[PDB]
Amino acid sequence: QMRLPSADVYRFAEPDSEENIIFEENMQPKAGIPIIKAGTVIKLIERLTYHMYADPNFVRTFLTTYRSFCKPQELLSLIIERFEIPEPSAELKRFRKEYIQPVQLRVLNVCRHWVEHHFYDFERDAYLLQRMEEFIGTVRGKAMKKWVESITKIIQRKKIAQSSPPTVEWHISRPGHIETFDLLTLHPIEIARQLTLLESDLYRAVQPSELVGSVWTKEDKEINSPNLLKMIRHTTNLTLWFEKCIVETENLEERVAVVSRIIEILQVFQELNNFNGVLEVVSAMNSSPVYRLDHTFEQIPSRQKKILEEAHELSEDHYKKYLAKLRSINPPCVPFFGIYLTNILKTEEGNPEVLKRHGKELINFSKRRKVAEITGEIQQYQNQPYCLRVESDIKRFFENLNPMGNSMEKEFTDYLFNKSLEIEPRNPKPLPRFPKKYSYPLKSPGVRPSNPR
Amino acid sequence: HMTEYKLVVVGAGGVGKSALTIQLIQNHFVDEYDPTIEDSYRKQVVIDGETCLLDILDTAGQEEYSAMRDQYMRTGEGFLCVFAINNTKSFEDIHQYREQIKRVKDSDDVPMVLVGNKCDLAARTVESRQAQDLARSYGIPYIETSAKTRQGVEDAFYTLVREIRQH
Ligand SMILES: *[C@@H]1C(=O)N(CC)C(=O)[C@H]1c1cccc(C(N)=O)c1
Repeated sequence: QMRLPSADVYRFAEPDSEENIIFEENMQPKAGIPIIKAGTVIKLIERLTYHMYADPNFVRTFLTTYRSFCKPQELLSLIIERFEIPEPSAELKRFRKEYIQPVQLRVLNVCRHWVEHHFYDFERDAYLLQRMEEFIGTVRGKAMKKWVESITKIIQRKKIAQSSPPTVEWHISRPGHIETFDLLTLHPIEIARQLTLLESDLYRAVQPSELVGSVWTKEDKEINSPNLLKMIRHTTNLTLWFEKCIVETENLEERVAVVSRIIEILQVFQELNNFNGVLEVVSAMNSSPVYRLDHTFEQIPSRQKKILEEAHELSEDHYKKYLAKLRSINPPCVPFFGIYLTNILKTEEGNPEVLKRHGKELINFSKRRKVAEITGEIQQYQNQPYCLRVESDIKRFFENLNPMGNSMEKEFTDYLFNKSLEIEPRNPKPLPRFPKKYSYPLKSPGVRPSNPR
Repeated sequence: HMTEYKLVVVGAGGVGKSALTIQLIQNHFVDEYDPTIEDSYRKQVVIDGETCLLDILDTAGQEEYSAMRDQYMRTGEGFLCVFAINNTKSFEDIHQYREQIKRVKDSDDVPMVLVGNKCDLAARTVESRQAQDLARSYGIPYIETSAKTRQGVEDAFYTLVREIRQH
């Protein structure tokens, strides 16, 4: 075994014990490396830059989740400290080849991975980047040169900042006639495709920095989780817009046509694996103003009722069927984000930040790994896009929807509910009749494409 | 077959409401929680000698999906309306949650409990008398709990089960 310096001259030389590092029973499934359960920051930074082997998964996890237990400025200090190794002949020649070069190389891998995949720490603190460039400048060596250059090229780059898709579908509204666009005038296939494209881009824009530390639930959520929130607000807007379309169609025949068309949009969302789209529709249908419209759902064809029940069933038993179905499909898809949010929050709130062993505090790294597993799953669905053509006018129409207008939430949701009670009064009030509002035909063009690909 | 009660946790985000259910399910001497599994939200319990199963829905973290509340709430037979005793706004939000529960269930008598949760050692801004008065205006029980010590957690949930049984 190698003779390392004293802990008084080099902190990372201190040996492993029950007081500074602990492990899980299992090993990395594909790498055979032990799984760290907890440790001190010193021991975690030692194992992040371990001399015996490279640990890419641990680097991945650490760099995603360390901010809950160590500041960016403190991590940079601890990795520069790790690189500055003092000596404790044949013993020295082995030390320099089996301890110093591997460790120094692993520190540089951390630096590289940090500037590449978590550059926001540097964007948010210019002094952190000043120090990183300073450190990288002092690095000298033949083995180092190649990695020092790569890092410098990433920093400067970061500082600078398929086949034919299907034909676009049109129904009553024609290309460019943006003034006539509505739920029944636009083609139901194209509504679903264009909403799937918006919702996919909204999904792909959410980063782990908006999720780690449950920051979207905290007072600075608007600063720290802007892409997640835009995504949730689009979803909410579309649910509300669907409800608005329904209850503002006072004529029963026209309302049946409206509900039926939304169920067709749902069917296309199912085809495209847009589960966010699916649940937007299901949420609208199970809302207080829509759910009670028994005279409307009575006239809905059985095939559309069945489509709606299967979609509703995905959410039952704590998303049991949704969870199975998402696992069974391959990208492109648009997952429902809410489950991930709940799982990250509960993982973080339901587990301790620190574990105590022989009265010594150890950072609970396994809690952080569990969170990084959820962020990795989010990311696995963000890599693959859809092979659908954007229609810029239909896109702009859904981006600019604003069913609420200037009304507050309570005001608007009470207006929707009072509209529901007006169009279909509560028993034993008889059902009134209402005039038609649509001067165009109510018949759908269906969900099968009009022409061949 | 033993009776199963579908319970729903409703309340403001950002105030650690998830502690109530986490502390119920996780054994009184274990802290290693995994929300990904079925045992994380189901628990067989004995209440007044009658064995039952509590299935608890807590959507903590999905507050911004405001249009999904009705859908989530309609799954419940009983509701735990939770606020944090250090956050007055979360206490003031209760009136609308209850109104929404009543609308969703289409009933003025829905089994429900008011839960005042002490999530940390930050200063109390909601006095027990205020919440005791609010709970009496609605005709429901008030239970106060601690996220640190587990004090009041069983009582909050068991009081709800009793409200469903006596409905
Ligand atoms: C407890 C509380 O009352 N407030 C308002 C001051 C909180 O922010 C809340 C809190 C929030 C998240 C988590 C936790 C926790 N550790 O239980 C507490």
